[PDB]
Order: sequence, then structure tokens, then C-alpha cells
Amino acid sequence: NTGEMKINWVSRYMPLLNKIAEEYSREKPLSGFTVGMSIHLEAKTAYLAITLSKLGAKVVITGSNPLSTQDDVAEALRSKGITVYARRTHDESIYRENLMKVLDERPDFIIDDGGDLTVISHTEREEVLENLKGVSEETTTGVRRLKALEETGKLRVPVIAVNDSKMRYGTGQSTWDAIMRNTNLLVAGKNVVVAGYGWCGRGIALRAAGLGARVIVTEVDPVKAVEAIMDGFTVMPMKEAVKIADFVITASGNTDVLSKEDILSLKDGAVLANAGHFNVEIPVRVLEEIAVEKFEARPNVTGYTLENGKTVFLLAEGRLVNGHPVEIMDLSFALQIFAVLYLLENHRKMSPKVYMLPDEIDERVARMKLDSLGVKIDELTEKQRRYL
Amino acid sequence: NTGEMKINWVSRYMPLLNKIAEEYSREKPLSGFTVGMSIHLEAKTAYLAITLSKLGAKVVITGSNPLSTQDDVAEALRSKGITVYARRTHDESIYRENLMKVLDERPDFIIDDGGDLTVISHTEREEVLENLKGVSEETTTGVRRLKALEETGKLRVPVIAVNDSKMKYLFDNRYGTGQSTWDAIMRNTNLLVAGKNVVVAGYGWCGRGIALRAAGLGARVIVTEVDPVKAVEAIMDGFTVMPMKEAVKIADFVITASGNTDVLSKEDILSLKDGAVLANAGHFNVEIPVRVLEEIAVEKFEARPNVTGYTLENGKTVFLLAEGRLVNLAAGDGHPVEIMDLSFALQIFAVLYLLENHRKMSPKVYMLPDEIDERVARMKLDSLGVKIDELTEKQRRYLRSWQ
Amino acid sequence: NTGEMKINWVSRYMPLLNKIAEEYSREKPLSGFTVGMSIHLEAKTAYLAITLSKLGAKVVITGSNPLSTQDDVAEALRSKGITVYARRTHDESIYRENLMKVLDERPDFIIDDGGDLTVISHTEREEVLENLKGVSEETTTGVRRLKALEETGKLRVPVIAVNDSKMRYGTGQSTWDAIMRNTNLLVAGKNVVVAGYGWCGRGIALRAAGLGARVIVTEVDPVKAVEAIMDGFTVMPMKEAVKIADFVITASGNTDVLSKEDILSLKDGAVLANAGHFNVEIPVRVLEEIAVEKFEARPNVTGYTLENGKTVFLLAEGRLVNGHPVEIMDLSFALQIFAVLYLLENHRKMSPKVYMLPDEIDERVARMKLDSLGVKIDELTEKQRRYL
Amino acid sequence: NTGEMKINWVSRYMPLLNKIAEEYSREKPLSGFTVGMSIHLEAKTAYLAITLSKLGAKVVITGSNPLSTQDDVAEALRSKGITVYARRTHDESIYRENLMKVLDERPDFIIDDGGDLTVISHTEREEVLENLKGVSEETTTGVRRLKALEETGKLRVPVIAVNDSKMKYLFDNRYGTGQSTWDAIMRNTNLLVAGKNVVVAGYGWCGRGIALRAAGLGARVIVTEVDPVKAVEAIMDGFTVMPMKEAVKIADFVITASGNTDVLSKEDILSLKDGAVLANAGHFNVEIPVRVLEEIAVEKFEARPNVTGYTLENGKTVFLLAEGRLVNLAAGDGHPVEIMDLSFALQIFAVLYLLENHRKMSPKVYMLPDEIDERVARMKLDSLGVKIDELTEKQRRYLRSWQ
Ligand SMILES: NC(=O)C1=CN([C@@H]2O[C@H](COP(=O)(O)OP(=O)(O)OC[C@H]3O[C@@H](n4cnc5c(N)ncnc54)[C@H](O)[C@@H]3O)[C@@H](O)[C@H]2O)C=CC1
Ligand SMILES: NC(=O)C1=CN([C@@H]2O[C@H](COP(=O)(O)OP(=O)(O)OC[C@H]3O[C@@H](n4cnc5c(N)ncnc54)[C@H](O)[C@@H]3O)[C@@H](O)[C@H]2O)C=CC1
Ligand SMILES: Nc1ncnc2c1ncn2[C@@H]1O[C@H](CO)[C@@H](O)[C@H]1O
Ligand SMILES: Nc1ncnc2c1ncn2[C@@H]1O[C@H](CO)[C@@H](O)[C@H]1O
Ligand SMILES: [Cl-]
Ligand SMILES: [Cl-]
Ligand SMILES: [Cl-]
Ligand SMILES: [Cl-]
Repeated sequence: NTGEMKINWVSRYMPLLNKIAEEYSREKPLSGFTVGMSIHLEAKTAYLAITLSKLGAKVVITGSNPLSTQDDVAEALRSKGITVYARRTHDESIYRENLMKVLDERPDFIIDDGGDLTVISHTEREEVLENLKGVSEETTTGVRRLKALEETGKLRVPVIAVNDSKMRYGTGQSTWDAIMRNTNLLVAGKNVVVAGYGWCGRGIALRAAGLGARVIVTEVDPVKAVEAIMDGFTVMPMKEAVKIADFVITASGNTDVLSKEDILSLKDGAVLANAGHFNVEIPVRVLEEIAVEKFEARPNVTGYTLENGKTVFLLAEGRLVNGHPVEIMDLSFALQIFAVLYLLENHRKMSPKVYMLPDEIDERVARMKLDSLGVKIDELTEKQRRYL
Repeated sequence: NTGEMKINWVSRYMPLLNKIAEEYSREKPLSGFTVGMSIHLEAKTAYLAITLSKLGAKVVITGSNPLSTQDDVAEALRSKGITVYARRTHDESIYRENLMKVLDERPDFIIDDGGDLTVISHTEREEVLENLKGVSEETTTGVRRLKALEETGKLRVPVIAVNDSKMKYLFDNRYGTGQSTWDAIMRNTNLLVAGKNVVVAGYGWCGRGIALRAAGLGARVIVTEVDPVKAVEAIMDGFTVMPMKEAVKIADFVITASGNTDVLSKEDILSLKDGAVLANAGHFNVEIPVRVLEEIAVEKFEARPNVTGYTLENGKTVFLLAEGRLVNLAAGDGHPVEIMDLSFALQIFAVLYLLENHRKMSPKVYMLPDEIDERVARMKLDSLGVKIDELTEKQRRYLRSWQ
Repeated sequence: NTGEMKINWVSRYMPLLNKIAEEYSREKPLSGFTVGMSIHLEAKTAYLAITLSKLGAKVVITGSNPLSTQDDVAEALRSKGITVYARRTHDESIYRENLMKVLDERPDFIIDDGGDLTVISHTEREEVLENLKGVSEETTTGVRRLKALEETGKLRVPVIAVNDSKMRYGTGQSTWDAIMRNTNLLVAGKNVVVAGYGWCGRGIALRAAGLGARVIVTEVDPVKAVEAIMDGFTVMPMKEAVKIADFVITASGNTDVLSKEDILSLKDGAVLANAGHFNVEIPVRVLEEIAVEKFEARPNVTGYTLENGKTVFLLAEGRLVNGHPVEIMDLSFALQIFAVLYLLENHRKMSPKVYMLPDEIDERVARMKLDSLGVKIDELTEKQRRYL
Repeated sequence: NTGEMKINWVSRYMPLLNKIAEEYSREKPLSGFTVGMSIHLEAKTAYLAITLSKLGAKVVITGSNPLSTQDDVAEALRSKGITVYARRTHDESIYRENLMKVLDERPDFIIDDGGDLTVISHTEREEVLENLKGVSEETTTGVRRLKALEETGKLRVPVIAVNDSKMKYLFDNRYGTGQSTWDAIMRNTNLLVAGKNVVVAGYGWCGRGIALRAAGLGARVIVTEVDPVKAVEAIMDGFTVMPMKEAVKIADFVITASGNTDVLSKEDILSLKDGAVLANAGHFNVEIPVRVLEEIAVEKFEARPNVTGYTLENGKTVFLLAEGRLVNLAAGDGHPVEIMDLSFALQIFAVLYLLENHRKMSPKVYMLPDEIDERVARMKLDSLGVKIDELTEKQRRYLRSWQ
């Protein structure tokens, strides 16, 4: 079975979930409990569900899945007694109905996505609050929403912010890897303009220089501009920089980092990419307004042909240009399972507030990972403990 | 349209090929000549074929495409009068038949891939040697094979080894062969590279790129070698060097980049950890001994697309990517556009040098003429708007003197 | 004159002090004021004194100077009407007497070193507090002492912490530059052990790997150990690591990072260096105790020959292994002059507390530096200000 | 004692030279031969002389030491029976006389510095050519000068160019010549490099190291060149390339690393900014035209130790380091110990190859024999305890075949 084969592949490479099953699948700490989940359904998340089931949980899952591609995985989970509501979830009203179906099962613990199950539970499905004991939230958007819910005084259950989004060549390595993958263009020997020289922009500039680019930085803060100069970059106004730029990367946290005049000064073939959080830095609406032709040049690359006859290329529709390997999801899933187990053990002692993941869980998972790698480390002596 | 769009993208970023067309497309120096090619077919190589055609050549191509893709690019080439045989080339006998199809056109010049067409011309299709005036070869495997023909006195045409180029040392191959190799591995496996033991067999241009990229991804890299100079290089790059027999004991990934045969033995294979992943970046599929895997395995199964599981007599299962064939070219991003533009420029000028000089050349493998490297470097500078200094007469006499 | 020539050299390359003189030497804002200074006396600090004099100040300086090497600079300052007490300052009681001599001049503003003039003014020389209007303190030790003085409720004058100690290949670049300079040894192809993987240790490890070393990390924190593994380093206990180490660099903030057994396992010729703040990390006393012979191998390198016949080398007597260029001191001096001018203008409105250098001064100096380099930067639009 | 302590330090970290002594000091292959040397004298080069003496050679040395230092090292060598003439060599006529002193000893082999001794032997001291059996030359300037003797038919002894070595490309020269050059500049000037415009003339081994180190220190680097290949390399490294005439207009530092003459013209000099700092890293002091500075300057003065101010007709003052002589060797840290150990090993084996083979060699400049690079790489691996793989017979036949 293709679904079973997908799961078998990931099962080979999720050592922490395998260790958690070895340690807890006889005790079955979640026997008699239901765990409701909203997650993107694929073999890796399936294995999290399977692991929770080995620990005794009744697992009920909604998959946010706009294609049919992982239906084989859904069907394999259903064969293992796990309840899966994932078909037709391209429609928004069906995703919400599937969330309602998870809540129909009166979950004891929720592994949420974006806070969706939890917010519904507090607003339209309050009857589930009786049985709901705790929520684990791994998404940054979810933790924000549940903190905002706390701040209104409406949160009724403990929430753990699993808070594992924190994750060699610095912060700019991922950005340039994505730019290279999406364009297949050389960075060496090119003029790269970086707008903003905070931690993000500096990383992007340093990596570009390591790839062999000549780097120009734009800034509005004189202190930051001096820093860029002392790192060996050229600083000049954007109006000048766009005239020679092969790449322009916005890292400013600002709006309209390029004007209409700036765009009309770009070289034919210039590549634009945003490394900030929102699509306002490169004014996509301005490109759409002034272009005489818009086309898909490559996957994730949009060409805009301008009134001056030149074409410029925008990566990823102006969104953050920079979906994880099996072992990384194994680590994230281990932290999430331990969060649910912590809530199981301690929820009666916890307030209806958002807690940061207890540091003990980070240390337990790290130790388990070292153990699975065969790595040994040092231990503090008595003299060293007395010193610290 | 999709084929044409792919070619349109690369055309915008191939300034040397575009300058070559500007300089020679009116003169048509290759008018009345056929250029035979063996390539991995994709937009960049299509642009090389297009440029040769603009110079007047009849261009006939076979694509080593076991991937079974780029048909759109093939159709775009066909609409421009370029003959392309790339379909079904996963089957080795179909790739060979397509080589024979190229030779049926009696090429005047060959731009080869690994010496494939040239070796056949010397061993099975000797009738084509009459008309064949010169070969351009870019790969280390091809140059080795053609040097082996020379050394035994069987080579009958002049060959220019373009891989000699001074500008090979220009680019850092970690974001050519390295990045494309690791992207392919990551796509086929979805496995983490960070914190893994990665073994690279061979520390030449290809293997060093693969090793540096793996270290960049957070792997601990172990290098195997037979050349002590190369092994010292690996050490000085910060890697561990040891014999394969030891390296296999701890390897999570083993990547072959040697150009040799049987870089793993049966005994090496039986020492691999359960779940080890094996991949080849060399020309031929004999580096990892696929036949040995097939022979000793208790069970064989397809684990996922492009991943074959082999369960061994010791109970362990090892995974082979892409049937031991070269892993990194199927996505069409083996090297950056501008790097291929440079490489292709050198190749075009090698062909033009053979056109001009072949009557004067022996049936030997020649290093790329230095004049070609300098031509292409100058055209690159000009395309960037860069000016440099010129020696004075005083300086020229100083350099020719002993003080 | 050799003193005059030293000053002339630095004068050519201190563009911010030259600009400050151009802007203020007609106004003479410090005319009628005395500025007392304790500083290491050399051509660069002389030029700060000269600049303050051009601004009208009577300048009275004590030099902490244990050699006679800058006596020519002292004599050139005296020729310009600046009062200098720097001879024989190798003796500690003479340094203190020279500080007393500065305080005899009843300074209006002090540019202190280590808080020495200020603490004396508050404890033994309280009569100077009448006329003392403000203190500028650039040293980290000085700011600590004056903050501690504040915390006892005994500080009587405003103090500005000039707070410019904040200063391409990361934090490890300076460390390795120093190790290379002091040993003349190759780093490529060596085994480097880094003890601790906080920001300091990580920087040192990353730079070592960039130099071509094979890097081993030791740690006591499993979370940090995992980080080092995912950066591509080998993690093992120090007891194992010392057996193969060519270099051992301590970056732990701990004591006795190497034991006696660890030291006796080092290879003949191993090099040890501390990148932490205190000389407890590598137990220098233990090396001194167990060595059969101690010698100076090279400047800044001590050899210890052990009972096992092997010799190991310690850099910089176990102190932080990693004194600035003219233009860097120009920047520091500009911030200090502006701190004194800020105190001049505002001291009547300030409490007797330690203030951080006002951000306006950082921005003014940065802008002056950009201006002197001919660099132009961008300016926020109205839309951008409204967005932020 | 201080001299001996300096030598004791380097001896601990020169494993190849120590292994050479272990292997050949009992046999004494150089017994009855004199080896003449021109070196910058310091502990590392002293260890090379010591090692040659352990092999039986009579060693006679002149030190290019314009610095006026390492007398302690000279005295240590004298106590070991090695003849050293290094004092007062700031004066060019004294350095030349010391070269003549080496030639007075009728060396059988010369280890040269820039071809100095060999060129004199051919031009002024031809009587020594009878006994001279071979020359080893490590520098690009030396090889050029000796090639110029060959090309005019004036060379009379075989020369091995050790700079050909495969292992030059091993090390990254930013922490050899680069770091030592910038340390010297920083010592002589106390000026900031970060945020400055640095111009490097020449992008070979020396200049690329200087440029990369400057970029590492935070400089904006501009490269000048006459070779288009080298200029493209500089571009691909992230540097700006332009003609010197333009580069001088914005330069804070100009560093010459060309091996040529008159890399600045009078017109270039008159375009420099007030306060520009000029330094040379080439062999000879003609790269920066010191005589032109001396001729056109309105005033000349010593600004600080090792720094000459020249005030020009345009009112601007420019500063020259070390009288335009090579700036980076005076501190004795030109390269790391282990790098010089490698280089010296190659040189010793070059001498031993000449001892064995000179009767069979033409009076030509030869590339370093590949066998020597492989010997030294293997000894390096052995010293590190590294083992590598050996080719099988199947593999050897595969590599000699054309498939
Ligand atoms: N995948 C791709 O994109 C590309 C593939 N290639 C192919 O990759 C192969 C390697 O090419 P290059 O790096 O240019 O060759 P190279 O000759 O520069 O390096 C190959 C290295 O393998 C070493 N080696 C040979 N047999 C070995 C063994 N049994 N164990 C360990 N090391 C061994 C050699 O000593 C040599 O240093 C060739 O087949 C070449 O055609 C090359 C370039 C592109
Ligand atoms: N300071 C030191 O520690 C060392 C000094 N040297 C010396 O440095 C010099 C350079 O040596 P390498 O880098 O090995 O030589 P190289 O031949 O590799 O590079 C010199 C470069 O200078 C370029 N060039 C020549 N004339 C030029 C001009 N007028 N303007 C700009 N570029 C020009 C050439 O095209 C070449 O690329 C030689 O004199 C050599 O003996 C080399 C090694 C050590
Ligand atoms: N319009 C802009 N252009 C360039 N840099 C900017 C702009 N707006 C903000 N920044 C800078 O971006 C960095 C990250 O917010 C800050 O250092 C800030 O000064
Ligand atoms: N004895 C030690 N050995 C190694 N790392 C240590 C030791 N003591 C503290 N550290 C680590 O050093 C880093 C900086 O304090 C921290 O990550 C801490 O865990
Ligand atoms: Cl590891
Ligand atoms: Cl990388
Ligand atoms: Cl700059
Ligand atoms: Cl550097």
C-alpha cells in the first residue's frame, strides 16, 4: 500500500518517536483520553498520530489538505483505528466542518494549528470546555491568538506554547539557498543590494559576500550604515543602488522600500526578493499598476515588463522568500508529545494561561537525541556547581 | 509555450552565448557542418544548440534523460530545426540507439558527454571517422576514456579537453555540483543532512563541491581517496580522511564522485548501517556496484520514488538513489546559468578552433588552448563593463629580462 | 621633535576630532572650564587632550604609563599648555599622587579611567565635589564601579557611561587572529577543541572550521550539545577530546574546564587558550603545580613540561587571548567629547546617577562619520513614518 | 639562548623536516656537497639549513634581512657550523657582496630567493657554473628570471621550479602572505583597514591572499590586473576591478603584488588622495617607483619608523612603507610553521632529485616532478596517522580502458 510505504519510510528515521513508543507504549498514559489534532496530513504527521495511539490515545485528526495527494496516508491511518477528516479540505467551509467533527469527539487534549480548534471551543463550542484539559500549540500564529484570548480574560484551559520555531553561515544562508534554487542564477560576481542592516539584512549581506557578490547596503539609520561600511560594504541611497543592482533584497520591516522611480531605474533582468514578514516592502501593487505585462517566468518567479521596455523579476510574489526534514519533525513532535504528557500530569495545577514549554522538556528531548546519536557530554563537578 | 519559456529564461542570462551569436551569426562559420552532441537535455544545453545553429551548424543531439523529462524543451528545439532524440533514454539500449542516430548523421564535430559518441565512433561506427574533424570533451570521465584511446594508438581525431580550463578554478563547485547533489538527495529522501555522517569518495572537482556543501548543511564529512595530494587537500579543508572500509561503518550517506568502478566492495556494503543512503555523482553507474547489490540482496523493493531498498543477508536494509545513476541533473539545476554560459562559450570556441585548425592537429587529446580561456575571460569582462590595464613596452621587456 | 611627529601622524587620521575642532574651536564652549583626565598617554589620547584645549578647556592629565616610551608625547603636550603628570607612573603610589594632582586643579568635568578620579573625589577629596559638574566614563570597569557607588547612595555628580565597548567572520575572528599571531601555527588540518557552545564558543568553533580545522565541542548542556552537532561539529567529553587536540580553547565561563588527568592526556605540543573573562577556566595553578619545568617559549606563550615528558603551551598566561587603530579611537574620542559637552549643557537638569550615553550622540557621531566618508543614505518618507 | 629558543619552537612543529632527518641523516646523501642559499633569515629558514646539514651538506647562506634582525638565529646557526651572512643587508651593495660570498664557496646546489644567486652566477660569476649542478627556485619572480635566461639560451644548469607544486593550491594564502602583509601595515601605520578602499595590483597567489585578508578586515577591495582570467577571478571573489588610473583616485591603501615594474606611473601618483599609504609585497623594490617619488617630491621626511612621507607638487602627501621593499617578512611570520615545513620538504626533495638526476637533465626550467608532490603528501598523511585507499587491479585496468 502506497500510504503504508510512506509511513514505513518516515518510521525508519524518527528515532525520538520510536524511543517514546518504546518507553511509554506498555504504560499507555493516554489510554482513556482523546487527542484532537489539526495538522497538515502527510506521512510525518501521521507518525505523530500513530505514536500518540501507541501511547493509548484515541486520536481524531483534521487535515488542512487542499490537494488529494496524501489520501493514501489518510486511508492507512484509518486502518490503524485513527479517525481522519481530511478529504475535500480545499473548501474553507469543509475545513471548518472537519474542525467541528474533531470537537464532536470531546477531546481531552488538543494539538492545535493556528489556535483554530481552541478558539472555536471558546466561542461556538463551549460544551467541549468541560472535558478539555489542555492545549499544545506549536505555531507562532496560534500562540499569538491564544495569548490574545488570554489577554481578554476568556481563556479557560492551560496552553503550552511549544515554542520550537527557534532553528553555519548565519541567517542569510537559507535566504540565498532559496534565491539560487528558484532562479538558477549565479550570485558570484553580481551586484547585490540589501535594504536594511539589522540582524536579517546583515546576515543576507554577509552570505552574499561569501558567495562572491559585491554588496551594497541601503539604510536610514546612520549607526547601521556605519556598521555596514565597517563590514566592508558600500552604502548609498536606494535611488543610486538600483541602477547597478542584479539582485535587490529587502530586509527593512518597512513599506515601499522601492518607489516607482526606483523600479524604472532597475536593469533589465533584475531580481527582487523580500526577506521581511509582509508583502509591503517591495510594492507589489505598484509593480502590478505600472507593468505593461505580467507573466510567470519560472515557478515562484513573476516577470513584470515595464513601460521602459525592461523586465524585472519578483520572487515568491514578494513574500518571505525563505516543510522540514524527517528528523527535524521528529524533534518537534517529541517536544509536542511531551507537552501533551506534561498537561496530562499537571493540568489540575495549571492556570488557564499560555505557558512557555517547560525547560525540562527541552533538556529531556535534547538528551534523548544525544543518546540516539551515541553522544556523550560532560557533567559539572561539585567545585564547578559551587563556582556557578 | 512552456518549453519556449524555459529557454527564454536562460537566454536572458547567457550573455557570452548571446555575444557569440551577435559576433558570428551573420558570417555563419559553421554553415555546411554538422555538430553532433550528447548532453543532458534542458534549457541551458538547448541554448548551446540554438547558438550553434545561429552560427550555421546542423545540430543533432541525444539527451541522456533517464528522468523522462524536458519534452517541452525538445519540442521547442524541433520547431527551430534542431534534431533531438531524448525520449525513453532511461533504457540504456535506447540511449545507445540514440547515439547511433547521431552518428548516422556523420557529424563533422562532436560535443561529447563522457566520451560516449567518440568512443562508439572508434569502436563500432568507424565509418564516421572519415568525416569527423574534431571532438570537444568537458568531463573528466570523457577525457580519461579518450586519453585511453590515444595511449593505445586507437584515437583517430583531435580532441580538445575543455575541462583543462583555467576558469574551472574560478567557480566554487559547492553551489554547482554540491548544491544540486544535496537538493536531489533531500528531494528523494526528505532526510536531514545536519548532524549526519557523510562520506564522499573522491575529492576532485565534483567530490570537493559535494563535501563542502554537506559541511555547509551541518554534516560531519569524511573523505575517501586514492591520491595522497587530494587527501591532504581534504584534511586542510577540515574533513576527516580514512579508508572506505572504516568510513562505511559510520556513514549515514555515501556519495561516490570518483569516475572509477567498484568504489564500494561487497564487504564495504555488508558493513553499512541499517538505513544508510547511497548515491552516485559520477558519469557511469558502476561506482556503486549496483549488480553486487542486486546479487547479494535477500529482498529488493521500491521504498519511495527514486529510492530502492536492498535488504541484505545481515538483516540490514540499505537505500540506493536513482539506480546508482548520476543523481543531480534531473531538476535541470546542475550549475547556475552564467556558469554554463562560460562553459558553453569555451566549447563553442573549441569547436571553432577545431574548424580552423584540425588539418594541422594530431589525433591526440589537447589541453584547451590558452587563447580560448583568455578570449572568453575578456568577453566576460566586456559584458560586465570592466576595463583592466595593458602592459607597457617597458613592462613587457622587464618581464622578458633577468634583472 | 619626535613627540610632535607622533601627534602629527595621528592628526592626519582623526577626521572626527578635526571636524569637532572646525565646528567648536571659535565658540570655545569649554573656555573657563577645567577637564581632568586619567588615560593611557600616547599620541592618540594626546590628540583628544589637544582637541579639548582647542575647545577652550584647561586640560590636566594623569597618564597610567609604566614605561618612559611616550615621554616625548608628554613633552609636546606641555609645550601646548596642557598639564601632564605621567613620569614614574610604574609606581602605584605615584599614579595615585598624580590623580591627587589632577584633583588639586578642581576639575569641572572628568574623563575617568576605571572610575579612579571619581571614587577618590567621593571618598578622600570631597572638596572637589563642589566644582565637579559631570563625569564621562568609557571603561567597563569604571562604569561598574560608578554604578556600585550609585547603588550605595553615595554618588554626588551625573555620570555618562560612554558605553562604546560594543565593537565579518563573527566573534571568533579576533580570537583566531590572536592565536595565529602569537603561535605562527597553522589552524587548517588541526584538531581544535572548543569548551562551551554559547555565543563565544560557537563563534570560535565556526571560525576554526572556516580556517580548515576539524572542530570538537565539549559541553555540559544537552541543548547546546545538540546545536553543535547540527552545526557539523563532533561532541564528546573533554577526557576524550584532549587525546587528539592540537588546540584547546575554553569558552565556558566556568572553573577547571581541564583537570589534572585531562592535562596529562594532552599531546606533546598542544596549545591552550582561554576566551573567557577569568583565568580559572584553564587551571593555571594546576599547570604550575604539576609541571616539572616552566619556560617562556615565545612572547605570550608559556611552555609547561609535565611529569610524562610532554610539553604543553599556554597563551597569554590563561587570560582572554583576544590598543586600537587611529580611526577607531577617533570615533571613541568623538563620543567622549560629546558626552562632556552634553554634561556641560545639561548637568543642572541631571540627577547624581549613571546615565547611558544619549542615543542622539551615537547618531550625531555616526552621521559625522558618514559625512567624512562622503556617504549618503536614505531618509524615511511620510508614508513610511506613518507605517512604523 | 634566544636564538636557540626560536629554533626550538619551530622544530617542534616541522614534522616533515624532522622525518626527512630521521630517514636520511644516517645515510648523509649530501655529504661532500655544498648547498648555497639566499633566504630571509629567521627560525623557519634556519631549520631548513639545519636539516640540510643533518643530511651532510655544507650550508652557506645569505640573508635578505633589511630589517636588521635575527642575529640571535644567525649565531645559533654559526654554533652548528652553518655559515650565515645576514648583517647590514639593508644596504643593497652589502646584500650583493653576501651573494658573492656564497658563490665564493662554489655551491653544488643553490636554493635561491628570486633567482638572485643563479642570475649572478650566469652574468658575473660564470666560473661557478662548472661546479653548480642544480638550482631549486620557489618564487614566481625567480622562475620568471630563470625562464628568461633559458629563453635567450643563457641558462647553463637545470632548475626546478618548486612553485609549480600541486600543494600551492592546498593552503589559502590569506593567512600567509595576506595576514602577514596586513599585520605589517597595521604595525607601521596604526591605521584602520575596515571601511577603507584598498587597491591590490596583481591577483596571483600573493595578491589574492592580500585582497581576501583585506576584505576579511572589512575593507572595500579593488583589484588591478593585466590578465583577463585573473580579473574575472577577482570579480567572482566579490571584488571590483578597474584600471589603476581610476583606482588610485579613491585608494586609501595601494598594495603592489605583481612581480612587475612601475605599477604606478607618475600620473597615477599625482592622482592619489592626500594621506594614501603605499606598500609593496613583490620581490623587487621597483613595483612602486621609489625613484619617481624621490624625483617628483617637493619634500621628503620620515613620518614614523618605516614610513616615508613624500609631499608632491599638488600639495598632497603620500606615504611609502619600508622604502617600497617587501613589507611582510620582517616579523618572521610570513607563513605558518607547518606550511613552511611543507614548502621546505618539497625543496629538500628537489635538491635530492637534482643530486640523483642532474647528469640526465637539460639546462632548462623544469616543473616540480609530480613524484615529489606525492612523496611529500604521503609523508604528511603518515605524520597525521591518516590512511587512504589503494587502487585494485580491476580499478587500474578500468582507468586505462575506454569502456
Ligand atoms: N554529477 C555531475 O554533475 C558531474 C559529474 N562529473 C563526473 O564525476 C566524476 C568525477 O569527476 P571530477 O571530480 O572532475 O574528477 P577528478 O579526476 O577531478 O576527481 C576524481 C577523484 O576521485 C579519486 N578517486 C579515484 N578512484 C577512487 C577510489 N577508488 N576511491 C576514492 N577516490 C578515488 C581520484 O584520486 C580523484 O581525485 C567523473 O565521472 C566526472 O565525469 C563531473 C562533473 C559534473
Ligand atoms: N611578500 C611575500 O611574502 C611573497 C612575495 N612574492 C612575490 O610577489 C610577486 C607576485 O607573486 P605571485 O602572486 O606568485 O605571482 P603571479 O604571477 O601568480 O601573480 C602576479 C600577477 O600580477 C599580474 N600583473 C602583472 N603585471 C601587472 C600590472 N602591471 N598591473 C596589474 N597586475 C599585474 C599578473 O597578471 C599576475 O596575475 C613576485 O615578485 C613574487 O616573487 C610571492 C610570494 C611570497
Ligand atoms: N526604508 C528603509 N531603507 C533601508 N533600511 C531601512 C528602511 N526602513 C528601515 N530600515 C532599516 O532596516 C533595519 C531593520 O528594521 C533597521 O536597521 C532600519 O534602520
Ligand atoms: N565545564 C564545562 N565544559 C563545557 N561547557 C561548559 C562547561 N561549563 C559551562 N559550559 C557551557 O559554556 C557555555 C557558556 O557559559 C554554556 O553553554 C555552558 O553550558
Ligand atoms: Cl555527527
Ligand atoms: Cl556552503
Ligand atoms: Cl568603503
Ligand atoms: Cl579572512
